[PDB]
Amino acid sequence: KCTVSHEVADCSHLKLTQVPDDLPTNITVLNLTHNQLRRLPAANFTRYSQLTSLDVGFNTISKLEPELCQKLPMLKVLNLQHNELSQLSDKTFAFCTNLTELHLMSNSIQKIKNNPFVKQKNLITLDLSHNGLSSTKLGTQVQLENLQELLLSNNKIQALKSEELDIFANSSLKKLELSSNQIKEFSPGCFHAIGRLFGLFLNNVQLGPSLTEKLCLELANTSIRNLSLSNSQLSTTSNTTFLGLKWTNLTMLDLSYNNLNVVGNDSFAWLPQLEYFFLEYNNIQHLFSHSLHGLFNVRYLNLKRSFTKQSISLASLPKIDDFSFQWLKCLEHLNMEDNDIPGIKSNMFTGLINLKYLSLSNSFTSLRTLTNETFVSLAHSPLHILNLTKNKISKIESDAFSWLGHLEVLDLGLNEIGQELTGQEWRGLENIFEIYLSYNKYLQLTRNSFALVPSLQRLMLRRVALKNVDSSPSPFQPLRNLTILDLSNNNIANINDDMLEGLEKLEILDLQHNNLARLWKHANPGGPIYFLKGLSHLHILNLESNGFDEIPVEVFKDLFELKIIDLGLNNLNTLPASVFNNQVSLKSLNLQKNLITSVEKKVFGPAFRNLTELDMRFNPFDCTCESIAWFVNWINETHTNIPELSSHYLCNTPPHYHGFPVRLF
Amino acid sequence: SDLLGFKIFGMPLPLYAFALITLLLSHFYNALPTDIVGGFAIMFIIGAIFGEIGKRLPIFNKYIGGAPVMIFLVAAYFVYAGIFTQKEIDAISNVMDKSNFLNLFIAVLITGAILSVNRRLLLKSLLGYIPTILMGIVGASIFGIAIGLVFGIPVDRIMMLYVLPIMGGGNGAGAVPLSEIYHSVTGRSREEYYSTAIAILTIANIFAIVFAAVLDIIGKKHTWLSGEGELVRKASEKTGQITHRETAVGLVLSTTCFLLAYVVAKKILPSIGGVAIHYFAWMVLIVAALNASGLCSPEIKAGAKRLSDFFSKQLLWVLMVGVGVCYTDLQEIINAITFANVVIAAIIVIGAVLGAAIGGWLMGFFPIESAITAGLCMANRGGSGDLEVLSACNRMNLISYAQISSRLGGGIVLVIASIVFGMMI
Amino acid sequence: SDLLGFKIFGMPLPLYAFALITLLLSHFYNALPTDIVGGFAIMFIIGAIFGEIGKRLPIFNKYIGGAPVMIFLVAAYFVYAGIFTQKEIDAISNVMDKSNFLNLFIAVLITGAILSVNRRLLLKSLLGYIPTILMGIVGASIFGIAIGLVFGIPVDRIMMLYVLPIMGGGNGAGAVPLSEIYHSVTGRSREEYYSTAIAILTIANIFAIVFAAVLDIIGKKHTWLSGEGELVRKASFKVEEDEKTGQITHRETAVGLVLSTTCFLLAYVVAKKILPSIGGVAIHYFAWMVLIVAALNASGLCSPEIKAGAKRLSDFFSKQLLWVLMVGVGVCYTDLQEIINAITFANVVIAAIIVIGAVLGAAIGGWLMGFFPIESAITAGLCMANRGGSGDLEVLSACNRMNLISYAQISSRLGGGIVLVIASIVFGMMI
Amino acid sequence: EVQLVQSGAEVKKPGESLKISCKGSGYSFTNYWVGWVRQMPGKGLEWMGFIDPSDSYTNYADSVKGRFTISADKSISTAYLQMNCLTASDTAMYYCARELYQGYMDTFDSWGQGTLVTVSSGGGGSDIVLTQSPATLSLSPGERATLSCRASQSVSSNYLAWYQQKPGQAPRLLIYDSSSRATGVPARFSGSGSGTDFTLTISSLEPEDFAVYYCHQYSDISPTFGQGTKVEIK
Amino acid sequence: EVQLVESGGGLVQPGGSLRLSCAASGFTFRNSAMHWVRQAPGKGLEWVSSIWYSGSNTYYADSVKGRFTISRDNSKNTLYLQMNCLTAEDTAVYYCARFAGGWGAYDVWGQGTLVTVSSGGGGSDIQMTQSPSSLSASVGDRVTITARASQSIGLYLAWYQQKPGKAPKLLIYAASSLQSGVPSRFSGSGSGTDFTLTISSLQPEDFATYYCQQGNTLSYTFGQGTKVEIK
Ligand SMILES: *[C@@H]1O[C@H](CO)[C@@H](O[C@@H]2O[C@H](CO)[C@@H](O)[C@H](O)[C@H]2NC(C)=O)[C@H](O)[C@H]1NC(C)=O
Ligand SMILES: *[C@@H]1O[C@H](CO)[C@@H](O)[C@H](O)[C@H]1NC(C)=O
Ligand SMILES: *[C@@H]1O[C@H](CO)[C@@H](O)[C@H](O)[C@H]1NC(C)=O
Repeated sequence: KCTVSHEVADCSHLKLTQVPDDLPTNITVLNLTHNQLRRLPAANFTRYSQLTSLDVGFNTISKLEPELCQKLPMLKVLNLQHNELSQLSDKTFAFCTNLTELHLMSNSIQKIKNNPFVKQKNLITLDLSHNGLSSTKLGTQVQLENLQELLLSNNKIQALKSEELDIFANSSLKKLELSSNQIKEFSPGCFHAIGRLFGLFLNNVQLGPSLTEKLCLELANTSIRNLSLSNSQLSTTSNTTFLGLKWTNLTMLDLSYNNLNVVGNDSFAWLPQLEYFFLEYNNIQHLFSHSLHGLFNVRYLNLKRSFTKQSISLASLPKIDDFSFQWLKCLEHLNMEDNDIPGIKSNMFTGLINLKYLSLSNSFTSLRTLTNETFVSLAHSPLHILNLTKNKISKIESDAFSWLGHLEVLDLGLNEIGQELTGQEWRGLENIFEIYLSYNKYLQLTRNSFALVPSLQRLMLRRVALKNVDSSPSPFQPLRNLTILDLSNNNIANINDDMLEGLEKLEILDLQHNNLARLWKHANPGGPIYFLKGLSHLHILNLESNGFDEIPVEVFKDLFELKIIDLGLNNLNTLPASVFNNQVSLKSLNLQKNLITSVEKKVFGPAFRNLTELDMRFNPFDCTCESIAWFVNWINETHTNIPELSSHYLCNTPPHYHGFPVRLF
Repeated sequence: SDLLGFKIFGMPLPLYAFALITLLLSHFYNALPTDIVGGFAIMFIIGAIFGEIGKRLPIFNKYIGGAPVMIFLVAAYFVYAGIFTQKEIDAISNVMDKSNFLNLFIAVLITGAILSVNRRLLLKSLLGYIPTILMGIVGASIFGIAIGLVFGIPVDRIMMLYVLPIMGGGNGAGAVPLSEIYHSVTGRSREEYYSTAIAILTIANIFAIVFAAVLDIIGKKHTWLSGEGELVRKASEKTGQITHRETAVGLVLSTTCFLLAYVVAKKILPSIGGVAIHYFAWMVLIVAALNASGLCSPEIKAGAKRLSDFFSKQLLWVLMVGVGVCYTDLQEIINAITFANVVIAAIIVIGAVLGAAIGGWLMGFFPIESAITAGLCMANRGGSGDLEVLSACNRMNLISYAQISSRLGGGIVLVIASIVFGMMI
Repeated sequence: SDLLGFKIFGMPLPLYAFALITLLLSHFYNALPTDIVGGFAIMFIIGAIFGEIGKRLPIFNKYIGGAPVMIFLVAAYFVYAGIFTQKEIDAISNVMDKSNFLNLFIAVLITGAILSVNRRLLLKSLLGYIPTILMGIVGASIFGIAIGLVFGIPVDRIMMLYVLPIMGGGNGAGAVPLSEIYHSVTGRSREEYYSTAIAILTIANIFAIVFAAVLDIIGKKHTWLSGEGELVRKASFKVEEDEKTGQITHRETAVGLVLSTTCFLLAYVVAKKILPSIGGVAIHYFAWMVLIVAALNASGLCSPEIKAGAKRLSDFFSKQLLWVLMVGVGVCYTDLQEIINAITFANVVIAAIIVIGAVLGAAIGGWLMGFFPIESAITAGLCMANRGGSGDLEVLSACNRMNLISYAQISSRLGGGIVLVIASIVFGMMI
Repeated sequence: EVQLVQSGAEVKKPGESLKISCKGSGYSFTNYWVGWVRQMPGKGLEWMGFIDPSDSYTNYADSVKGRFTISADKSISTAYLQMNCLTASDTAMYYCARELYQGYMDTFDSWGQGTLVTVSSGGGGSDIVLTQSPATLSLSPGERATLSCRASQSVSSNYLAWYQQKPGQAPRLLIYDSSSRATGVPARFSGSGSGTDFTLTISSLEPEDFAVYYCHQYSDISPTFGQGTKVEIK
Repeated sequence: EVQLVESGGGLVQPGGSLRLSCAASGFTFRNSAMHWVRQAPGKGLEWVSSIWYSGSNTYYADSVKGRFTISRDNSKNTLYLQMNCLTAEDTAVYYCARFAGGWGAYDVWGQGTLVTVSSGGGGSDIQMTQSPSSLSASVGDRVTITARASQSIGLYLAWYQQKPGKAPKLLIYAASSLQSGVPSRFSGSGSGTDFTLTISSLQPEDFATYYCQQGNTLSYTFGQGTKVEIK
């Protein structure tokens, strides 16, 4: 029931009715959440009276002592959440003028006093929410000049009145929010009277096209920059909807979840500069060629799930006329995730210039094959990143990417691709760095496959079922700057020695879950297959779960830089001696769930020089002194981290020591 | 004579010392070939000296068989004390058992004996022989039960442990089959029975030898009893020169007949019924039939006889050494000896002798010549016992009847045992 | 009526029919005791049937050898073609390798052969006659090796397989013991030796008979080189032979066995333990047997009757039980291909040179020691290069000379062991 | 409408050959892979491999490789599975299944009828059985052994034998017939009995007599040893 | 002396062949029947096969019938045993002996050679364990089955239904929770490690055993049986 002291005081879930009085004086932070308090023991706090932080959570207090604030004048922040008080006097706040932040959550304050906040001026943020009110009155005269953030969510204000807001004339609110407060009418001139309002947030308030157009008129010639409005049942718009808004300078907008239906032509012609624009979770069936006329200054557009769901019975066919984007001359980021566009036309993206990033994941209901001119419309823009996952593509023809010159990232994974790479499909690419092709059906490799892309740096082929991979000229040969390669889960059978030759910049390799056990077995005709030579840069190597049972000593001859190596899930029992000698700097190892019985220092001679982590959790140990002695002694005398050392490391071979913790000799 | 003219086995002393030296050298240096050529020398050399000694003792020449008995006892005593080395025993065993010289000996004697008889008198003498042994069995059983009552031992134990094993054929037949029948019927332990039977029968065998030796002088004292020849009271062509060839033909016949009998008794006709036939019972009948066929010339018949005599008078002392060494374990006799066993086993045999003699006289056979053949050749231990008994009393012309009385009697005894085990309990 | 009365092994035909039906029954039912009694029956029957065919043949019997040679050929062919059942092969090999009947046979023949020579003749022979035999062997050896170098055959082959088997006592005693010694000392197979020696022996037998007549004609053309059927010259004989008792009971024959086995035991003991190697070479015990029996004859312990006793026994083994032994010899020793491979022109001419070399050596050795040369050849080089005692009544009958039968007997019987001793020495020395 | 038909069931003794044919019709058959699945009696399913009829590229599971092969012929629209060493414990139901395959969101399998293969060992028995009795006998130097052996039927003509085998060595003959003795054996071993019961006694144990003894019979064409009993010292 | 020395191989794969040979020096190899005898570790002896001279008769133990061949060549004094399509449980020491009939049963023995059969382990095998091993209920009941995977397999799972007599032949979910057209009233869900199958209300036909497979690796692995819905 003690409280830990780390320059802060934690009192949570102690369900104690009285504050602790044993707290050291020099601490300045107290936490009283998940506890019940009745009244203010100014005495207990006066013991320290140096706290600058103070929070009481889920606590119901009927009243507050006016004298504690002079008792503790060093306080800066206060949180009152789920507090039973609903009518407070300025008398309590006579000496509380040194606060900077005040939270009043879940208090059900039906009515405000006359001037309860006149005394204080130094606070910055004051949020009141989950309270029942009907007026914006908070003070008889103008005061509270130094407040920036005011929150009035979850309240019952009905109509804005200019006389209500006259107090903040001397100040300028940075961002006000009135969400979840059903409002119907606006007094003319109310926004002008209060002063400059940079950011206005209204959400989940029913307005409708008629009332919103009235609102747009009220906001003319006001110092607003961020207008957010959501869940307002804005089905459709006309040009007159935002006519009055053209007399200001906005920079951001929000129309999410408004279930918008149709936009008329030139509806957004009143907004010259609008840096950001969100448009998602709405139901549009048809986009007109001039519906987007007027947007010169736009940098970031979002269209995720902003179109009608396809339905054959409905035959909705959400369709876009081409040349509809020819007005966004400054766009740099576009999104079209999770729509049902039927296909790509020949002039869909005509006009875009500063485009740099385009995502089309799960966008088209039916895109079966890529043609000569499927991307002809995108000729004239410097596109860097393209995204084409989850589109059930089925086959790619040659000369498909000729248009994209500056492209450097291509993602085609998670599709339905089976064909033979003739090598002509990468024809136009010039500066690509990475290509993803994981999670597809099958590819057929040839010698003349990747010769057209010598600048590649990343290649992911995970669960792809490669065919004809063991050709005499290695199909990976033309690549030379490659650093990362993945071939996991493909269940590969055989490999030639020279499949990795002429590659020196390889950093990571990964071959887990493949079937390569046969090759390394000594009885193999032609001897063991050495596919690892000349790799003078390897850092991480993974060979989990291949079925190995025998390791020739001559495999890690060239591995001068190995840092992490994994060999779990195999069937290793007795690795040969003096195999890890060349490994100068090894910082990890993994041999879990193998069939190793005994540990000897000759094999683990240079391996155990300095390790950061080790893992040999499950093995059938023979805990007898002939070999296990080195391990038991070394474990006691070494500081290399071995998690779960006590429990999982067990032996059973000595019948007497069957199921015995090897930790205790 | 002279101290240098005394002859040992027809050899002068200076020559005999030459062989004695060789025997001693072979013993002390421990070198000996373990086959025929290294087994005949030992047996010849030992037998010669110990059979020449045994005919010159004062009391041991008349009442007990001079040569054939002393060698028989001395060899067993030698093996008892461990005087013999391992290799000498292993070579004598090779000559006597593995190569089966004994079977060859018996076959030669039988063939030589039957062919020389007149064809007209074969069956007439045989038709009366069978009831004599039946009379002898009853004569034995009466005395057995009487002495058991005197000792108070229950009659069932007597008839199950003493009388039947004594009257049995021997170890090969009459020891194992009795164990099998007893264990199968009474369901009690088997291994224990075979231990006591194998001792009781040898104890009876020794007394059989001694009593058969006494009968010779008994018959000498009273001439009207012993016929000294054929056992029938009522009975009381020429050959050219015999060259070597008619001696070898007699050896070819003696090994063809045995092969035929073996084939018949192993594959063709194993058993007439409850009686299982030993493969010497057939051989007598086969040779008799061959004689009745008249296929053989009168010169072959005379030729076989000479080979029989050669085997019977020179190579006899050789056999006794092997018989003593192999088929007589004095250890069990010593371990299982007691007063009661000796008394009962010495009364049973004399009871059988009286019974067989009386039965023989009822049907006109010579009493003495009929007690040796039936009742003594019955009580002893199979073929070896037959040879020792017949050699002690110097009657080797009767080997034909001994095999009958042994094998056929054994079969009858097994039948009787099969009946009586169930009947008495 | 040849169908009734014709004799096979001294038995009328119907009796042999009964003796053969038994063998056929045993073969059919596959029942056979594996011991002496089981072995002798099936050896006696087969030998008896297949010896008669061989003996009663026009050219075979007088020249090739007749009864014994046919048997060990037929038996070997039966083994080769796979007629015998496995039980019969076991029952034949058992009496020949485990019961060791062969050693008994060889011992009895050697003892009977050497113990029968008269003592006075043996003592007198050590001065004049034996050296001619030795000189004959020496003379033949050099001719053999000289002709061998012509045809490109190495020395260790000629001296070991060609010149020694010729000067033995035939296959009965002189070609089986040689094979046993060859297998014992050297350690390689023995089928090869016997198979390739028997052919050369039988070949040389012919040239002996042929050269007899040529020597007779030469003795007719020239005069001084010959005598008139008189071995020695300028000599007189006054010796009166002692008389045996004239009756030989069975007891003496039995005594014959006792001496035969005992000498074997003594030889075995001395060879294995007392004197394993007198020189670098090691002596096989057969040579010790020969020397011991010779010494026993020399000392004179044995009575004149016992001497004749061992002779009657050695005639029972060598006339009746031989046809039994040949079946076993055929089964365990013969290799049929080697006999065929060993018949060629070179093998004929070599064997024809060796005999003439022996004759020349014996002739030149006789003249140094009194005897007439031409009659010192027939009894020292021709009478010795034969099939033992079988051909001595043939060679002498080819000429008109019968008085030299005693010298012929001495040659065969006593030189049957000299070559055995020499063979032990040579086998030890060469390899 | 798609169909898969296989050949009928069959039974083979341990043998070297079997072929199962899978025939399907109603579709191209040159655009879909074909796979093979085996279900042991009353057990779960197991995977073996698949083939692509277009160009005969094959992939296997690790276990089945080296004893099975897969091939197909376009002209007949058939696929073949072949066994090279049929053996015991391979008796199970066999299926061929078409597989409508891509990365995600498809119908991964659509099966066929199934074939049954049973590998019968074949009738045997008819062998006299030998049973040792005093297993693991324990004794001290100076006493008797008295082992025992018992047979199912009557061994004809007393054909029986006893061996011993010291550890890490070949056996050695002691009693070649039911009663006889080999050449080298001493004079304390002895056996007896006939019919269906037999014994073997050692009169006086020695330090070098501690090993395991067997029981061998050879009457018929089918020899049959027994198990071994052990003689060690407390 | 009499000596028989044999030599051969070891460590063969579960399918393959091998040859053994032995040489004889001390006796007449021809004219002798020969036998092969094997002994498994810690087990009793066992007979294998035998041959006459001339190879006339050959007999085999029942266990190895049809897979073993025996022959001899006299001129080199050598005996062969040929093994084809070796399988497991034949690992043992192998002896060659001479059978001498009545005069000794098995007089001469060799030293013996050792043969072992390989037995490797499985490779890629993500393990999947179903939860309720069996479940019995009544018409109109809601049931729930659970599947657990060893490692993370994301949204790649499917369920099958096998009638007691016929082939499974019925996938029910293409991916996790996507029906294959025909069936109704079925549902599934889950992601990552664990997944769940629930039926709203049973029907008379829905009495069988189910299954689940994964598809994150080309070596597919089916479930270890599944709840057998009965009664
Ligand atoms: C609103 O946007 C539409 C989008 O298609 C535009 O339509 C074109 O403008 C001509 C003007 O005469 C109309 O007659 C046709 O509907 C359209 N022409 C073609 C060639 O498609 C136009 O900006 C607006 N709509 C209308 C009806 O004017
Ligand atoms: C942008 O609009 C605001 C609206 O309050 C106005 O104050 C400001 O002067 C305008 N800026 C320009 C450059 O027109
Ligand atoms: C825009 O709205 C005006 C009314 O304010 C209307 O007259 C005009 O036709 C509209 N222009 C379009 C829809 O392009």
